[PDB]
Amino acid sequence: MADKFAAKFVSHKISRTRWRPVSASSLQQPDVFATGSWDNEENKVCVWATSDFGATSLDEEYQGDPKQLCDIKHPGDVMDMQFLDKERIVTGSSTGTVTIFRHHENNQTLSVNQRWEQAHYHVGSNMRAPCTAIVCSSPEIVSVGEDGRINCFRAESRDVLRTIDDADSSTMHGVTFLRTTEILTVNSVGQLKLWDLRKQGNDPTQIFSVTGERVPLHCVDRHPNQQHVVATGGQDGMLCIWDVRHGKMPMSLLNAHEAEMWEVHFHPSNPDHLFTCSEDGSLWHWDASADSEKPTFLLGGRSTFNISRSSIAPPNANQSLACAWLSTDPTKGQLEITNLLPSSTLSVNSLDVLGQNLVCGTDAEAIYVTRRLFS
Amino acid sequence: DNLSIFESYGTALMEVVCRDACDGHDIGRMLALALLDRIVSVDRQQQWLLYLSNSGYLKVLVDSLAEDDVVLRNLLTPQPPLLKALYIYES
Amino acid sequence: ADHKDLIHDVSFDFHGRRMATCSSDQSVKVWDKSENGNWHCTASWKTHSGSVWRVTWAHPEFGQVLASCSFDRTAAVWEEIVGESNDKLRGQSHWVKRTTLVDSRTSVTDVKFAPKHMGLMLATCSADGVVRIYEAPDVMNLSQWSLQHEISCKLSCSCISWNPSSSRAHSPMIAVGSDDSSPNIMGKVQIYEYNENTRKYAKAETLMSVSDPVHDIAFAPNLGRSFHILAVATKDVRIFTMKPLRKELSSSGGVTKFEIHTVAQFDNHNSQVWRVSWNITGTVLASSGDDGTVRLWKANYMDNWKCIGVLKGDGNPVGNSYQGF
Amino acid sequence: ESHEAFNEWFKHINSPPQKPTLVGQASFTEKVAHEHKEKKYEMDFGIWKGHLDALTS
Amino acid sequence: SNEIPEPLQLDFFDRSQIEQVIANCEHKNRRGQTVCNVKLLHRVLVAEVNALQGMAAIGQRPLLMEEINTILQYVVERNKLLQCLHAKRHA
Amino acid sequence: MEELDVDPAETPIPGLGQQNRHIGFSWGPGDLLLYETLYQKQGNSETAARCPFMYLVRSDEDIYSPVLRKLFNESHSIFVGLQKSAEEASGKSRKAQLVQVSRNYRSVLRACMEEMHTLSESTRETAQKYISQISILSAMELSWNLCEILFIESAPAGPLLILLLEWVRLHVCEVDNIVQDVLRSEKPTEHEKFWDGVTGYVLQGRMNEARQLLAKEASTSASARSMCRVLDDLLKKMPMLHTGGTQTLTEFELKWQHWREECERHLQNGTFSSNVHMEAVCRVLLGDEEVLLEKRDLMTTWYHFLVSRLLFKHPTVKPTELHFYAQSSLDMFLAGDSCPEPLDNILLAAFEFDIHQVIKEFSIVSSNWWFVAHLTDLLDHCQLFQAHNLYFGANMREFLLLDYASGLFSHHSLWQLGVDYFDYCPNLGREYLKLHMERIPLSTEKKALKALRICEQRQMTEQVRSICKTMAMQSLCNRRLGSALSWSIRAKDAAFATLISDRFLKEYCERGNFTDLDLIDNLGSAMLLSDRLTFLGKYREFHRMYSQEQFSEAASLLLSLMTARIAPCSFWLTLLLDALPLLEQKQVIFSAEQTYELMRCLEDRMAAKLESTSPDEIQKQDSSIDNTKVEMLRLALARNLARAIVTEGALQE
Repeated sequence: MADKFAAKFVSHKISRTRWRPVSASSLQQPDVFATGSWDNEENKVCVWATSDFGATSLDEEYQGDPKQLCDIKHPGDVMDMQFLDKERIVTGSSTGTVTIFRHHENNQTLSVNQRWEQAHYHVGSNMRAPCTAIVCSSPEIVSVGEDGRINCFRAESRDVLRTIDDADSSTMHGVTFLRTTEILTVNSVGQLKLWDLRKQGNDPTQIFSVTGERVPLHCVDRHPNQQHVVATGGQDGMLCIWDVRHGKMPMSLLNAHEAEMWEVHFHPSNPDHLFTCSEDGSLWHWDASADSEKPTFLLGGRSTFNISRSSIAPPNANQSLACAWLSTDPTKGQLEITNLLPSSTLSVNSLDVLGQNLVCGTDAEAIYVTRRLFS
Repeated sequence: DNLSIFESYGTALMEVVCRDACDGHDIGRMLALALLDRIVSVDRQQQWLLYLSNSGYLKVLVDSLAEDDVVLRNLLTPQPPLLKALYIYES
Repeated sequence: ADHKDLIHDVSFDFHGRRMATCSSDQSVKVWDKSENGNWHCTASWKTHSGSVWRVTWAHPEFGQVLASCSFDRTAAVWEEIVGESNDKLRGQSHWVKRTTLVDSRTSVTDVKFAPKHMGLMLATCSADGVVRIYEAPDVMNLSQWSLQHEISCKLSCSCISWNPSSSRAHSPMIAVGSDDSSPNIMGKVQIYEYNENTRKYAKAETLMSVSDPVHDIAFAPNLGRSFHILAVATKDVRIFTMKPLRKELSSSGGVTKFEIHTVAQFDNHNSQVWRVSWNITGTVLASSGDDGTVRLWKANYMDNWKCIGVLKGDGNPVGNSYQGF
Repeated sequence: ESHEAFNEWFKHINSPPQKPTLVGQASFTEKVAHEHKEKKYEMDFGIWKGHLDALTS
Repeated sequence: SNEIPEPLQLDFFDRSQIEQVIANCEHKNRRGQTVCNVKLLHRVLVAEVNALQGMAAIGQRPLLMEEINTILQYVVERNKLLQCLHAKRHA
Repeated sequence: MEELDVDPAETPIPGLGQQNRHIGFSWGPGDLLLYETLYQKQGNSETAARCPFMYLVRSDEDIYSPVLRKLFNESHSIFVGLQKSAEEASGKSRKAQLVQVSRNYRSVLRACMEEMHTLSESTRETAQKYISQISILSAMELSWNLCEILFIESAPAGPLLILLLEWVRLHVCEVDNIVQDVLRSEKPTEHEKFWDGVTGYVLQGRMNEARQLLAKEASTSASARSMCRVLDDLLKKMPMLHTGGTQTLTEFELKWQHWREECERHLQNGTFSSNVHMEAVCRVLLGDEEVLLEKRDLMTTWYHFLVSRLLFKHPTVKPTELHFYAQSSLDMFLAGDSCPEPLDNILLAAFEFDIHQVIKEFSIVSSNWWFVAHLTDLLDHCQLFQAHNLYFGANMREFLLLDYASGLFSHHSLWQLGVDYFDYCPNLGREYLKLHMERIPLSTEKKALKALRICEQRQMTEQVRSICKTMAMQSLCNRRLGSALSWSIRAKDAAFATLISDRFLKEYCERGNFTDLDLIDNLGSAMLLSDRLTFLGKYREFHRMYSQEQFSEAASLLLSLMTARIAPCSFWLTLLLDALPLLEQKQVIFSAEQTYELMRCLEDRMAAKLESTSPDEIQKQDSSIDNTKVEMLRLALARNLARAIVTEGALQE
């Protein structure tokens, strides 16, 4: 509000809030973001700007309270979106209305480019299929639904050329990446399904689970660089972090945080800092996204962490671990618990970190903006 | 007082002296071995020797004995080395 | 026709994205590699009134500028101009001739580009031993140039070699090689250095040992540091290693003290080699000539070159193997 | 507690106020830098005034 | 206190390039260490920052001059520390 | 192919062979390609879809496998871990870490062999190739374990035979195959191969199940109870490496002598005779050659023959005679119906030692650079004298890492290990990475960000600027002005910045686009690199200040703009025109000297503008309108200076 970190009461559902690369990946500091207005009266994408401390690139004044720089309107709904380009933003809907908007950097405004009223088409037109998670990469944008419905769009043309509508069990919420011909989907119980680019008929291809602890998986995200790196956060913690994309059943088991994790975000600039939110009002910051071998920032959690340089050994006889294969002990480290906020907020929905600023939308219709001080 | 200070220090200086004596050269190794001999002579509780035997230094002592045997073979062979080897073997 | 007459020049992109083909069909064909796999015909159009001879791309610090050479005593410059390429849409590639390079009365043998640093040093060699270097006076327009350098050597021209400068107190030199289908002229390779004290090119080295016609010279760039490798395709297989000795404190680009000796001599063509390949730093060498014979050599953990493939192209084929590996 | 609060308030009021950090003959980039410095100085001055009011109370 | 003399130490660019420049600027002179001449080191730094550019270079000359002046003050202080260390070694 | 002569193109049929093809070469991103060029004879080339005669030249195609790349990644990860841990001191800890990493390597190799066996069982046609690859991997693991137990430990007599027997029983499955073949029969105890399996188990060393099978045979056959009892009583004298204080060979020799004496006494008494099976067992255990050559179905190869000889002939052997015994074993094995083999010769060389020559033979025969790199790393960890030259240059590990990096970059995916493998080399690795990351394409956003993060972790600047310029020109070709400007201000370049500035200039000249609040939202160095963004910001500030009413600040900003001189003539005209709204007013205190200097600066600026437009003339199409605007501006300025003089005269009252 007027002291310490920024706290605003926008009084609206904080669905999908993501920082745009307009003020990022440049000399300017990140401060401009976008928010979808899902579960409201009118699903509108609003571009806002926060107020950070100091002034390194003509930042906002006061002590906080973000302000809406612009807003766009569309008859479709708002689910989520993945920043494929700085000026292109593709948002899906649960009623089959894909909105591709054109953001002008030289104008700081939004223009309605494409509104696919007949999206998810491949053998005709006028098709309505709900969507749950839409993620983009080079050169395909993949959207998943609830009953296993998959939709694929190209980045070089404005058309849909792949719509697979099968009959799957349970419910799938989220989608990660692997390569140009593999898709890994998580279930709401603890199952992992591996599908190919050319799959016909019912019956999933490969289904795997984790022995021991099986909690409902919730949020799942992919690494912006290596696609085979997956960060998952569910109920009591059950992610299968792996630096590859082979093997049958996942040999990794990282069980921590009994509270339900609703979203786990990555650092877009330097993909080596993960930020995880808790349902009891907690924000954990993990370092070294598995592949990055560096000294860990404090332990915490049932994980193997990473190894660094070792020197100064006694003239006796030491050891250097061993080799074992089991589906119970962890294999890849990732969780680095950092005590930041034990219990301050009654509920927390989503969070997003960029450069040195973290936005956090809570379930009580509020937003918090905090400038990081650690590393 | 010296023994009490050594016991209060613990195994840090002991391990340092052991490393300097094992992974040494000639004069330094001989001086460290003489210091160990003197501290063993002035010892009274044998806990230092017990710790040396429990820390697994038996293989290192065997290697030191093998090095001493190699030095003795080199001395028995013609053309002996420096005169410091005699004092090293004496210590 | 459709690549059925006399093949002229085929070229590939250093990034593995585009390829260009030209022949006696009075037109060139530019193909693009698909993002999912394989390639297909992307575009095909007329670049010159006569038979297009050579075609070379530009440095990755500019774009995909096509320098189409032909026997019409001219040289066309083309750029893939897009149309409605907005958002997730790619416009139609409209081939528009921006400018042209013409100042001689003979055909062009080779053409290459230059990095940033100063601008765009465009080189054009004629069929009589005369090369010309043009500079772009502006950066917001590619329809103008000024002839800044002219080098007239002996005999005719063939290929040119440069040096990507990146270090200190180093200037990109120019290596020229004369040829006339007659191994009777003493000295065929020359090297000119851009002396900065006069801001002009000056003589540096002249290989008086080689007397055979030089059809092309493959240079191994090393960022202007360490050593250099020069592969010459005369009558046999010749590869030399140029090692820097010392630099004087008086000449800022005049006379140089370089040593060049034979480090890889291999005779197997027994004819006239016309072209030689170039890989990373000299690993796989494919030599071809005007006799229907291709010789392949590989460099293992030593420094020699063993014969690993003798492809025929003048007689009759005996089999079909190793066509895609 | 009173002596601790008095020492805190005394050091707070002895700490001199910040300066806008600007000089003469400024270009456009220098003007932008001076504006950023003035903004950060205003933020620091507001924070210091709040802290001083709290300590004084 | 110990007076450790450092030849060149930079902290405005990447640490990899800083270490590369430090390793490149290593040669004997007249003081006795691996330091260079007060003007020759600045000339070498100017040549190094000039040979690694692109096309745009405006507003960098005053910053380079300030960096050169700071490096000159640093090497002057390090030469004073070197004289102090030499006097201490003589004592 | 790779040593002989390649075959020409087309089929050897007359129709397609009447015209030969002079295949030409082409280069690109390091992957050489072959194109169909015609010479002398004619050709049949076309220009349509795909490539003619499926010309897809690519090397190292057999290494591309889903499990192979995963195993290589795991091996290189544990290799990086070993190099990170190698900074410790020397002693027994280094040998323990070496044994641990060797066990981990053998475990991951066994896992790879199991995965290859599963793939072979899944496939059908490639079963022979998969079995060949499995045998090659097994031979590699055998050589690795032999090198680890021979060169690293270098133990003399005593535990060497036990370690060799353990390695043999761990890497040999022929005894298990014989046991399975015996169990396949309806009567395993009455089978003729049961005694062979028992002798094989005794040779391997597992005495528990051997004695169990002997007791079972004694309980089954009625004429073998006392025989098996005597055999079990004799086998109890086997020496299982006694430790009576230290490693002593006297106890081993005494136990072997007692065992031999007991066997001879039993054979002379008769309790170990009068039975064909046990007689043949004793004749084999005594230590012969022709009997083992006949029963070669039990043993494996030359190493199995050598360990059998060393177990059934001597108590223990010394390293001075181990090579002689291995050579004699290989000799008589080749004499007894066999043929030479490259892997057999490599194993013989490894037994004959000389690490330099064995790694030379390895590099000559096998092309696996990772194996030689691991061997050199183990030899360096063992604190041994190694060669500092690659028999031509210097440092073999750097050359091996460069070869592996080239082989990995030959692929189209996974280029993360090459970064650390080049960072490990503080010599040619820097330039190699700088040449490879600039030669690989940087078009797609995924690999663009990958290379950006790689060069950022490497802490470079030239590569960053090159990637930024490449993505900026890509955005310019795709019509992304904002992205191009962001990339330009990231690379600190001004070419694309001035290009976008001229684009904005022509857009304003065409339609008049000036609503650009990006500079007011965020700033930096773009306003210093260019002039269009600075002009837009100054115009917005002037508009806001005129809306908030401040004639003093208006005059100050006008003087600042006139002294700075921004934008060309098309906007200099508007900058000079922007003065009438500040001149028609009559209120607000105005100073006489201030008005005088303001009008002087305005007249000097208009004179400079007229001189810079053209020598003593004007251009464009706005001539009479410009003259009328100048006249009305001069009239307004005269009125304003008159009002200022009036105010100055009235203030001093």
